[PDB]
Amino acid sequence: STIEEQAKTFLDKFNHEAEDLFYQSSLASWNYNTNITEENVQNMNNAGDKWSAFLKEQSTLAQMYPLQEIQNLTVKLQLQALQQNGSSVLSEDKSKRLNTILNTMSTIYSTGKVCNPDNPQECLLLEPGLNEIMANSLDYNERLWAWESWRSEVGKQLRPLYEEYVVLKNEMARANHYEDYGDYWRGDYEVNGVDGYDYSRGQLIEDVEHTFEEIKPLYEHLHAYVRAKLMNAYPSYISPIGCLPAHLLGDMWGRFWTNLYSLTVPFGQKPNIDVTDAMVDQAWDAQRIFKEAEKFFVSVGLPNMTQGFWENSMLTDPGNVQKAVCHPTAWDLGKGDFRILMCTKVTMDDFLTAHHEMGHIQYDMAYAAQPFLLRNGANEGFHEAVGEIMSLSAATPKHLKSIGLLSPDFQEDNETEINFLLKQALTIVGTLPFTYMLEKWRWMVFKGEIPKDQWMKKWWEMKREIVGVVEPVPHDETYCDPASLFHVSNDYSFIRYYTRTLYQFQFQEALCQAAKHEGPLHKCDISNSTEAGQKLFNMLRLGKSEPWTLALENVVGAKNMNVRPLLNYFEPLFTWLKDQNKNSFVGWSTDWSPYA
Amino acid sequence: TNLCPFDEVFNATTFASVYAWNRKRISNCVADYSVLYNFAPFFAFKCYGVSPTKLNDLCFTNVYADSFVIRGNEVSQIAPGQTGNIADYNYKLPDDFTGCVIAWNSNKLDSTVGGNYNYRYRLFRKSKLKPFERDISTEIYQAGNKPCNGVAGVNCYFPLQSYGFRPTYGVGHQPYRVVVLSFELLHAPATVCGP
Ligand SMILES: *[C@@H]1O[C@H](CO[C@@H]2O[C@@H](C)[C@@H](O)[C@@H](O)[C@@H]2O)[C@@H](O[C@@H]2O[C@H](CO)[C@@H](O)[C@H](O)[C@H]2NC(C)=O)[C@H](O)[C@H]1NC(C)=O
Ligand SMILES: *[C@@H]1O[C@H](CO)[C@@H](O[C@@H]2O[C@H](CO)[C@@H](O)[C@H](O)[C@H]2NC(C)=O)[C@H](O)[C@H]1NC(C)=O
Ligand SMILES: *[C@@H]1O[C@H](CO)[C@@H](O)[C@H](O)[C@H]1NC(C)=O
Ligand SMILES: *[C@@H]1O[C@H](CO)[C@@H](O)[C@H](O)[C@H]1NC(C)=O
Ligand SMILES: *[C@@H]1O[C@H](CO)[C@@H](O)[C@H](O)[C@H]1NC(C)=O
Ligand SMILES: *[C@@H]1O[C@H](CO)[C@@H](O)[C@H](O)[C@H]1NC(C)=O
Ligand SMILES: *[C@@H]1O[C@H](CO)[C@@H](O)[C@H](O)[C@H]1NC(C)=O
Ligand SMILES: [Zn+2]
Repeated sequence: STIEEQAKTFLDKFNHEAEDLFYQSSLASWNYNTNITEENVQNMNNAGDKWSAFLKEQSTLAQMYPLQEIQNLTVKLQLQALQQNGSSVLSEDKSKRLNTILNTMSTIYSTGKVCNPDNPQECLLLEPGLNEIMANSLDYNERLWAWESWRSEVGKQLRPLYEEYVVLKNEMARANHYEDYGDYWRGDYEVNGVDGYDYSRGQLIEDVEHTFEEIKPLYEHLHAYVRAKLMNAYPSYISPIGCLPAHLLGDMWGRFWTNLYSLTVPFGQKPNIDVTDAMVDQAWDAQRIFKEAEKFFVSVGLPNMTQGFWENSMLTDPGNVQKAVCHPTAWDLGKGDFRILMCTKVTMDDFLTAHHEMGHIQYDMAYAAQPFLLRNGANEGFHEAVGEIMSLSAATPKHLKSIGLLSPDFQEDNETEINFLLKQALTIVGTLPFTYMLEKWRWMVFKGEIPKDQWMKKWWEMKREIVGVVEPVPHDETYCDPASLFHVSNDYSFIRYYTRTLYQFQFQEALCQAAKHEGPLHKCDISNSTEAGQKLFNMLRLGKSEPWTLALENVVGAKNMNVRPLLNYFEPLFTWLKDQNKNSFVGWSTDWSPYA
Repeated sequence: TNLCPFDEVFNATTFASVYAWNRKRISNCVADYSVLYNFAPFFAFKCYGVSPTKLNDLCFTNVYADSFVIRGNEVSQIAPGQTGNIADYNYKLPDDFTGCVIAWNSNKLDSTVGGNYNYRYRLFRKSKLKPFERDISTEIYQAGNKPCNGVAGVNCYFPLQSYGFRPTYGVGHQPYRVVVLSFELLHAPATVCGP
């Protein structure tokens, strides 16, 4: 018997076993998430340990089938998933130290409090308190106080830990036959073996710079516009030719510019599109919202929801007797069990979140026939891409008219369109430079191009040169500013957001072209279009069986990431920005700093 | 008149497993097709060779009743010319099979919270079963070239796995009791038929 049969039998036995263990772990976690009780915590912890033990045992038992004798490409990805070593390559002391460092960083991030220069008994944490100040305050000094305090009484405590974490993770990555931890992260996008669809780990970087070069002009114009209208709220604090200070971006870290809509609204007089009052006056509940969302998916050819979805899922807050985590998540317990946990209210935001979560559920239902290890998205940026593309069509005025909301004699003026486009740009276009800069900084730190004594200097230089943000106070080498973010203190990847943001508009453009839509791309509804449903379903059902390149080609007809669909969506806003920026300076200078 | 006892092979308490399907002979009796339409929800009533309507006025030699429970997404393999884990290693039907296949959902009395690991199926087998053959063997399947000597270990696996039905799975993983009937004609005079 050749290695092929021996690997096939091993995978065939692993894939019945894994299904049961994962189900019982998922059921325990769901029971905990519905009832927060000590007994349920005990059951969750006792059932999430057998899964880890079994996975480690099978991974140890799966190192005897080398990946050069196996020739099926469907059995070589399961073995790739099962042969990952992770932290097992280290010694016991090294693994214990790494786990301790990770837990300590997570604990310092979570339980972190900054306290006032005034009376020292009342002082706040991040949620709430340090987010309300950053989102709903117009005082220059209070925002600066919060921004400096968070990075002073928390940032100090992560740098000595982050140094050792970097060293240990680099050693582990080198021991696992990689170059560094950044290469380990980039390995998710790696494709090899299939002729014509290869993708090296190093090509991702180059594709990222190539995309960002084309993204640059629209972001620069938006930055100039935001600077121009932000000088009115802070008359003597922002330079007309300089960079935006870091503590005035509406967020703690400047990840999103959403909270600047009140200050930078194009046409304040004209309202926005809201259907909360219409929903309330029409006696709408969670069941109605989810039935409308289900009809939306049925209209494009996708199937109904399972009968068990309606009975086993919680869609409203149980009340006071039961305590649950009110976070909208889509659950795929396996073996046919699909549930949505969300505390639905009668609001437009929940109306869109229902579509988002049911898009996740449809994506999960698409690949139920694939093997266990291949039941996931092709890369780390499809699940959110599908959710956002299915949510976008719900917010169009035409779809609202279709479902009986919004008066049928509404005049869609050419100003509410500009307002909507700017609101979307403040949260979609304003985050790409931040993500790119953070990922590039971490990659260069991992490689070793940035020495240990230049971390903050390089961080601030990159933020000045790429994003266009200057620190309000000088920072020495004792601070660790990047670690203040959640995704850095806790070990997580960050380029998936950029990749998904580029994927979503490619998907939207392809589906709208398949729907025979005429007009601007932002007025697109994919409802009542069977072709646009089949085109998406052709990719949804593949899972990880095929490389993400082929999955993207199956829908958009392209071979790689592209930004032209993204810039087509924001074309009217781009022209309007040129029209409004005729008398301003488009661009920023690195030299200027507030403390100069 | 001695009616055909189609009341113990369709309404027993516990049914046999897939790898040990039971066979009960029914002969020298009077047909009761009317009561067969009880348990009204049928997931499948596909018939082969003969039509269900004309089965009343037909006399055969022996009728065999085989009972077992399989999951929802595997009922399609109980049919001529099918390939799969159930067909190859558990239950095979001939290409010229004459009879009917009856299946209905049983996730009310064949499932429990915690898992009903009392129903098991064969996963690995060296050969492929010929039509109408059983195998209750329990030897260790050798997946390599080194002998196992009847113990578990690398490349040695137990041949039988357990379903583990739970009352929250989907209509494809939920239990489905399946009863198949086969009609045979011999040189002996025909007796098994009603008025
Ligand atoms: C999606 O289509 C339905 C059904 O409309 C029918 O099918 C279309 C392809 C087209 O051929 C129509 O002419 C057909 O009537 C729409 O539901 C109908 O909406 C109209 C609104 O003018 C209403 O008068 C009908 O009573 C509705 N029919 C029902 C509810 O059965 C639905 O509005 C479409 N959704 C869109 C366009 O977003
Ligand atoms: C995961 O780690 C194990 C050891 O912890 C690796 O197994 C050894 O790999 C080396 C590499 O040449 C061999 O020389 C040894 O014979 C292997 N076995 C032992 C017991 O040391 C394993 O290769 C690692 N997996 C991957 C994918 O690198
Ligand atoms: C890969 O394995 C699957 C598993 O059954 C098989 O169906 C398929 O034919 C194999 N691929 C090739 C090229 O033989
Ligand atoms: C989906 O459900 C609706 C209502 O229950 C039904 O009318 C429709 O036929 C179903 N769709 C399919 C494909 O069965
Ligand atoms: C959840 O509620 C209480 C604890 O809050 C618990 O006793 C009860 O059994 C649970 N209800 C379920 C699981 O339906
Ligand atoms: C909207 O349309 C009017 C009427 O043609 C035009 O004057 C105006 O420039 C357009 N754009 C905006 C932003 O109002
Ligand atoms: C099946 O058995 C149950 C158990 O007693 C009984 O209630 C029911 O009437 C029986 N049905 C038939 C058709 O014999
Ligand atoms: Zn999502």
